[PDB]
Amino acid sequence: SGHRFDAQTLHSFIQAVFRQMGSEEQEAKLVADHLIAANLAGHDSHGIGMFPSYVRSWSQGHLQINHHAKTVKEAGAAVTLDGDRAFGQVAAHEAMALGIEKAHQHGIAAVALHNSHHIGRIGYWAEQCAAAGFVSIHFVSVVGIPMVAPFHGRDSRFGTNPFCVVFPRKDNFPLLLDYATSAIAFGKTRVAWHKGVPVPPGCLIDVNGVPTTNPAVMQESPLGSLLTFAEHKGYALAAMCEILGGALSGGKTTHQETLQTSPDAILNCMTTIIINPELFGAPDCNAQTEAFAEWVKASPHDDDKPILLPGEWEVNTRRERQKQGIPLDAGSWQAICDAARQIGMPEETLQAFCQQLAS
Amino acid sequence: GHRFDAQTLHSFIQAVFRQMGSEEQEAKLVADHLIAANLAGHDSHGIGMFPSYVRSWSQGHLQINHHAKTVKEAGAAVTLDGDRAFGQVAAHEAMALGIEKAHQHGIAAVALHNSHHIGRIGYWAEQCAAAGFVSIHFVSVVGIPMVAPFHGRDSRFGTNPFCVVFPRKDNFPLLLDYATSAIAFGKTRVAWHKGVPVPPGCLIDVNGVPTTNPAVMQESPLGSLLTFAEHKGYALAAMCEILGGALSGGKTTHQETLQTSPDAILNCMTTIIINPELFGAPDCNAQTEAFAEWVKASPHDDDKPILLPGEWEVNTRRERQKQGIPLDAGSWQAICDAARQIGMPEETLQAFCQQLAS
Ligand SMILES: NC(=O)c1ccc[n+]([C@@H]2O[C@H](COP(=O)([O-])OP(=O)(O)OC[C@H]3O[C@@H](n4cnc5c(N)ncnc54)[C@H](O)[C@@H]3O)[C@@H](O)[C@H]2O)c1
Ligand SMILES: NC(=O)c1ccc[n+]([C@@H]2O[C@H](COP(=O)([O-])OP(=O)(O)OC[C@H]3O[C@@H](n4cnc5c(N)ncnc54)[C@H](O)[C@@H]3O)[C@@H](O)[C@H]2O)c1
Repeated sequence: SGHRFDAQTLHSFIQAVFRQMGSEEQEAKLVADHLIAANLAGHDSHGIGMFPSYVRSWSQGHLQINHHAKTVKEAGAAVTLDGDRAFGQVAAHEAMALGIEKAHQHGIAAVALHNSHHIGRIGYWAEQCAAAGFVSIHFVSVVGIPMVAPFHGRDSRFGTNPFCVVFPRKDNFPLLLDYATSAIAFGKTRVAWHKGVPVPPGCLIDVNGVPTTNPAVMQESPLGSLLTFAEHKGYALAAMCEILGGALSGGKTTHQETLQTSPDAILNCMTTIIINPELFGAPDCNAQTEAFAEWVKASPHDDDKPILLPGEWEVNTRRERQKQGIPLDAGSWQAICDAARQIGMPEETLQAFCQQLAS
Repeated sequence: GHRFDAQTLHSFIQAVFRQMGSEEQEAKLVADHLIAANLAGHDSHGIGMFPSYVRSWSQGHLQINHHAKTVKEAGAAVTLDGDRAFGQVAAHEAMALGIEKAHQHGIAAVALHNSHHIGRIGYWAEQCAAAGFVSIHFVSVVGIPMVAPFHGRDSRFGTNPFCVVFPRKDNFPLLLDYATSAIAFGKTRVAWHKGVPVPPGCLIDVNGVPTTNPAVMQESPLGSLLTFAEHKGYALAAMCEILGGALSGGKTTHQETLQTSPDAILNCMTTIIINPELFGAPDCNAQTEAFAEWVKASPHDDDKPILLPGEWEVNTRRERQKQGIPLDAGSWQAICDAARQIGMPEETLQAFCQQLAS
């Protein structure tokens, strides 16, 4: 028995909860901006539901509040940053701003960010680049929490290592590819497990390497493992993200020495290439893009399942959720409220927010 | 079938292109790329392309003795028109210009539109990696719809490959190179000739119904390839269409741009080339090697060990350099027929066959 929450009011609440944690004003805003945007886009695993986990990471000495990305190298068209375990919502925002400026100066630039706390929905960083008028390409690794098996392997070796590319369009939503290199997102298994239903086949193996559709293998001991998408194809991409993101950013790849001591210590590396599309000799680019968009959607389909462009799913969800509210399941909401209580938000403050959110 | 010595097969291929009309350097460039594809184990893009190239040329698509022309040069980006040259020529010229530009700028891009078939994409990435660079390639196939969008029931775009490479000092490069379709078009051609099913989740028929019958890609009524991993391969195919086809200054697939022949294989490719040394990553080598060993330690069958991206092609090349390139009899017959079609004298062709047989 879930709820629908007004996005503006819920943002106010999320921001208040990070102030209570100790975040200063700008930090709390940056965190709330990213989390609410993930909820609006339909990517709820990276939304307000991350809050209890973030408190745990911080309490355990991993996530550091009120930190900033530090420049460790700047050379030609590339800047390299140490996220210093800051909120990824802070460090990646700082990284994009520096990278976008570098692309203004050089036409094509790169920003590498290692050792940032969880950077959330990667499409959000791409949207910043696209709003400034650039193409961007992002290789992301998750440092030292193995949860995905290599093709041919029977246990976890690397993170869900997302890949993201964006193409900006004048007066339209950007074409946005953004996804994990695993066969299914980790959060999907968490949802399926709570609901008592299986996941699709070809996504999971159990502790012994045997294919399974039971999501309990990702949520209870003995832990199994996620598979990569499309066998060797998702695996090749996950490995390229590990190396271009993890190693090439100046960060850590996953191996014995680098494993996290907690499942809440979620650290990302990201290498981003930012490209001014106007440098190319493509006078007909807009018309060719639009002609293809129209042609691809004319493919025969069920009425309830029209063809989408990359990034259109998020745009449509956002529109629905601005109008109807953000849905939160009752268990996640309880966990959120309980976590807010435990960091010292007074009961009366939480009551007043709940009354505002009931409207 | 047969097993052919790579070096002899190279001489043959080169001579066949001279006979077609290619000048020496073009014939060499075409032979280099085709034999490398066979050595790497990607036979669809190897010597077996020759009959299709002859058909394409005869129909006025592929042009012999053409070159990529620089149509724009702005900052770190160069844009080329391939002029329907052999892709083995146009893309070679594109990589050379792009690598030069990346020497100059640290990070550069080269866009190539309107090139004839550029073959195995990893080959261009290997040139970038050999010069010390990371490269990323978005490729579209112009106006040959073969693959359905996720939720669609017919073909709307090409097999649109994606490629990324990371160079390693004194080692093979980490090389991702694949089509965005669920299965290679070539594999369906093979499974048809051999009369076997393809795996499930790869094909739909003319009415959009799932099938394992490769007949649907080979006879009428034509069905369609699916993308890999549903929306995932579909989103990547669409980004390749746009970043490759549209942004390179080329054409995307839609009604007005459909080819009139299945052999009119024209590629657009947008390549970003990145000097990895610009990043502040003093432990990059060690972190890369540590990951490589760690990922291989995952429990596995002895006969199916874990590979790095690119390792498969490296191993195949070693095996085929030693054992020879295998060619199926039907393909070899098509190659010999195409050689006669472009006027190679019977005695020249026979001389080559005898040298290849021994
Ligand atoms: N920060 C991290 O370490 C981390 C790790 C893994 C995943 N993530 C994030 O989790 C989120 C979800 O990941 P996922 O792998 O579950 O993604 P997903 O399976 O939901 O894929 C979403 C992508 O596919 C597109 N898409 C959806 N439906 C489509 C359709 N019918 N046609 C064409 N395209 C369609 C979307 O527009 C988007 O590009 C992403 O935002 C990702 O960045 C973050
Ligand atoms: N228009 C075009 O020019 C065009 C179109 C489509 C495909 N192609 C080419 O066709 C070729 C084949 O495409 P495909 O989709 O069938 O490729 P594929 O399925 O053979 O995948 C090849 C990729 O996966 C990697 N790989 C293979 N086994 C692996 C393993 N066990 N672990 C990790 N990685 C592994 C390879 O090293 C390579 O990067 C490619 O070279 C592609 O460039 C060209």
